[PDB]
Amino acid sequence: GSIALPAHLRLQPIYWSRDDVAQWLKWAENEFSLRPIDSNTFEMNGKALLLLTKEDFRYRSPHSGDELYELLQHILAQARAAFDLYFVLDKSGSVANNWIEIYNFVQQLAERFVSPEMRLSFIVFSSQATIILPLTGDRGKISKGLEDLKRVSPVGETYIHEGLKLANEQIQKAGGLKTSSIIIALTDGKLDGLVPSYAEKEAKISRSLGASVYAVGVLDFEQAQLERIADSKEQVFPVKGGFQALKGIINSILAQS
Ligand SMILES: [Cl-]
Ligand SMILES: [Cl-]
Ligand SMILES: [Mg+2]
Repeated sequence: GSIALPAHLRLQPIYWSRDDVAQWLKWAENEFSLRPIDSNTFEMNGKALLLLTKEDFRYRSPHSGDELYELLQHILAQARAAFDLYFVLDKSGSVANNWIEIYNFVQQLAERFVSPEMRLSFIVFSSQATIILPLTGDRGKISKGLEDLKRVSPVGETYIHEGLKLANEQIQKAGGLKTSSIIIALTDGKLDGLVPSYAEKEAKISRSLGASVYAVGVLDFEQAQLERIADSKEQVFPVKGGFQALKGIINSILAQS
C-alpha cells in the first residue's frame, strides 16, 4: 500500500496548486511507467481535481486516467487517516554534538503531519524518560512542544527502553482501532549493558499494542542494533539521508493506514 509521493507535495491534495497538479502528473508518469501525459491534461488546482469523476479522468487521459484517479484516492485516503506518532528522542551524552540533527528531523516531520486526525507526542530519554509533549493534535501545544525540545541539553546514559515505555503507556490509554499508532526512535544506536536486551524486549510490547516502530539513526550508528528495535530493516532510516530518508519514512508511515 506504499505510495512514493514526492516530499514537496503537501499531504492533503485540496491544497495542491495548479503547479502541484502538474508536478504530480510528471511524477506519476515516471513512477508508474505511464504513457506520455500532457502537462496540460488537468489545468486546475487540487480542489478542482477532487471534483472530477473517474470517467472525467478517463476522458482526459484515455491511457492513464483510471489509474490516476485511483492513485488520487489512495493519496487522499492516507491523508485523512488517523495517526498517533510518538517520537522517542535520545538525549544522552552520545548525541551532544547531534541534538541539531535529531531536532530538525522531528520538526521537519511534525510540520508535515498537519491533518486534523494526526496527533503527536514528544518523549525524551537519557538515564530517565520524560514526556515533553503529551499526545495531541493541537498545533498550538505542539509548537510549545517544539520550543521546549530546542532547549534540551543532551546528558546521561542511553536508556532507550525507558523512552519506549512512556510511548507504550500513552498508547495503552488512547490507542484505538483505525488509529495507526507509530513510534519513531531517533537514537545513535550505542547501547551499553542490558539496554540492548530491554530495548528489543520493549519494542515488542509496542508491536504487541498494534504500534509500528521506526528507528532513525544519527551520525554514526549501529545498523544491526536498530534493525532489532524497528519492525523490519525497511523501517530504519539514516538522518543524514537528508530530504531523501525524510521522504522515505513519511511514506512508510502513511502506508501503515
Ligand atoms: Cl484533502
Ligand atoms: Cl551514553
Ligand atoms: Mg548513546
